[PDB]
Amino acid sequence: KVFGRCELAAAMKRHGLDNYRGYSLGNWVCAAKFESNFNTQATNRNTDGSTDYGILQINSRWWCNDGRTPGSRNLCNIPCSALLSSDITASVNCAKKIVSDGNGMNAWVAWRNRCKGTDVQAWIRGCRL
Ligand SMILES: [Cl-]
Ligand code: NA
Repeated sequence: KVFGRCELAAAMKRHGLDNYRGYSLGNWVCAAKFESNFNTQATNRNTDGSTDYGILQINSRWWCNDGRTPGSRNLCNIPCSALLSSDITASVNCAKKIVSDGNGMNAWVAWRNRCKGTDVQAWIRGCRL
């Protein structure tokens, strides 16, 4: 599924991401835009052989099992394919674990480089929430 901007904002709000660990909704929408272009089916392979999955590009090295990343962890206890669903629940629940592990949203490279320190409220402007 390719989400619209306000559609995704509303979905993330319903799932409890607004101000989660102090990160306003606009941060999450900005991260999803630059990680996946709002596409739940996005995948990208990394140099170390791991793969990133879904709307928030969650990495198989640590967070999910895809059966082809040797010696990796599965800290969200899910198959990586669950992260590609049109239902974003699994992605949101795993993201809550990631953002709580000490490094906040710096775990997402696109957030650090393209969202952090910008007017992220612009990403939810005009939306009926
Ligand atoms: Cl933080
Ligand atoms: Na893994």
